[PDB]
Amino acid sequence: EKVDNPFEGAKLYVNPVWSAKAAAEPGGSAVANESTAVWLDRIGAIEGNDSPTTGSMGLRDHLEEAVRQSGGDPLTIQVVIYNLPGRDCAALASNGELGPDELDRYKSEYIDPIADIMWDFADYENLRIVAIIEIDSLPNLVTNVGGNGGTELCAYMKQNGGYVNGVGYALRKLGEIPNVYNYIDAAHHGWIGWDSNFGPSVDIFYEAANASGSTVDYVHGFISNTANYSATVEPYLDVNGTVNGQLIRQSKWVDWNQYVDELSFVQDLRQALIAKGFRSDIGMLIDTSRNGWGGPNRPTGPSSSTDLNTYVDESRIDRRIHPGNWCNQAGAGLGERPTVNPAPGVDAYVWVKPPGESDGASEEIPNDEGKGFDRMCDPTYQGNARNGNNPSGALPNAPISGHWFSAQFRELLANAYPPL
Ligand SMILES: OC[C@H]1O[C@@H](O[C@H]2[C@H](O)[C@@H](O)[C@H](O[C@H]3[C@H](O)[C@@H](O)[C@H](O[C@H]4[C@H](O)[C@@H](O)[C@H](O[C@H]5[C@H](O)[C@@H](O)[C@H](O[C@H]6[C@H](O)[C@@H](O)[C@H](O)O[C@@H]6CO)O[C@@H]5CO)O[C@@H]4CO)O[C@@H]3CO)O[C@@H]2CO)[C@H](O)[C@@H](O)[C@@H]1O
Ligand SMILES: [Ca+2]
Ligand SMILES: [Ca+2]
Repeated sequence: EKVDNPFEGAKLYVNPVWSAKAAAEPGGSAVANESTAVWLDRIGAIEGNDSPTTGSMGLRDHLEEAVRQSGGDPLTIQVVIYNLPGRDCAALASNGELGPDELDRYKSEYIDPIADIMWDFADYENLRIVAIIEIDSLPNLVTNVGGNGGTELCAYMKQNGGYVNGVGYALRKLGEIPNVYNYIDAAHHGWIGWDSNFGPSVDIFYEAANASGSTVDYVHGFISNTANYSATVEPYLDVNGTVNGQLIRQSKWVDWNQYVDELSFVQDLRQALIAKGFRSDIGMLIDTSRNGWGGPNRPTGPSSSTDLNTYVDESRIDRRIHPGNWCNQAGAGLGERPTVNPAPGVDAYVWVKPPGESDGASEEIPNDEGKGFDRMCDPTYQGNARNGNNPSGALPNAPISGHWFSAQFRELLANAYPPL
């Protein structure tokens, strides 16, 4: 009885807090009326906490605003559920208020108040809430537990079941509300595109969707590339091709990944999830907030080089040093503006990460948000095993994640693709 695609035939929520930050930058008004997801990055964000990350508006404030913006017609707001115990277990920049042993608090003091507020808007027949479920959680239990590269925190979150159970709890509590549409976070191709990562991620997604009373029927779909930078389509790169006595997969960039872009990845992931037992009508989202890679450095066509790494590096639109470079990526532009059913199996390209909000601080900054200094956000960081021991490629002088980052917004705007 819920629509096949919550984005189809609907106005899109404009977040007034984000809108005002965007319009305040030079040329910012050009994107100020784009739709961006509202993040519930802590318990305080539910009622409203007057914070750097979420301003003065609580959830009810946003949902009342969304109803106002709607004109009684279908309107879709995206709400990010992002507060698991031991949140961000393989990193530090977005560790949260709830520790690894605090599932009970997540349930009763985070999910339960959110579900209560959303139940109050269930009598608004034309309000559609897209709930985006726990970014950067379940794939950590596949890729960051094995010890050789992993973390003890992620290993613990696997053994105590906090991620799996927290997600399943959110899926049922929110999924049983008549106008709520759950999309599970599905990393991106640069994380789980590999043979050793792909199937085991499908497995854990399925595990989580059957935890805490949930079934696959509470899952409307999946989102990739949330708060990341991976190309939607790599027009001049074919992951299975050659140059010229060597495989594209042998390049430093591809590095034996099965995918070079998000689209081919979500399309394959969609088929595998269905075969695993997810509903056949599931739709994928791709977060295109920051994956445009436009401006004067965007390749105009395939390279003429017959050197493997040179062909790849000159042909690729994702201009990062390594696909594991996730923080405040230098040279990134705004991607495709939110669009309905842009491709087979894709419900929408969406702006979930709000452009201009930081991925993390480039130095130690004292905070009350539970966030530590993550060296992947330090421009001078020479890296580790997860990123091929490469420079971070992070932008200098970045503030705490979620805080406004003027330099990043300006660059993103300048490098928008397609051009504004
Ligand atoms: O403004 C709104 C709110 O923002 C919140 O902050 C966000 C923030 O914006 C965001 O940046 C962040 O999310 C990131 C995570 O913190 C981070 O840990 C994560 O890193 C991933 C990375 O995406 C991925 O590329 C990497 O892939 C690894 C993989 O694990 C590994 O298995 C694979 O191994 C293969 C080798 O590469 C290969 O050599 C060998 O042959 O095969 C191996 C396979 O067997 O290698 C790849 C490397 O490419 O994994 C890491 C994790 O380990 O990325 C996230 C972004 O995608 O945090 C927040 C949420 O996203 C604020 O907190 C909030 O206040 C605001 O409201
Ligand atoms: Ca659908
Ligand atoms: Ca190096």
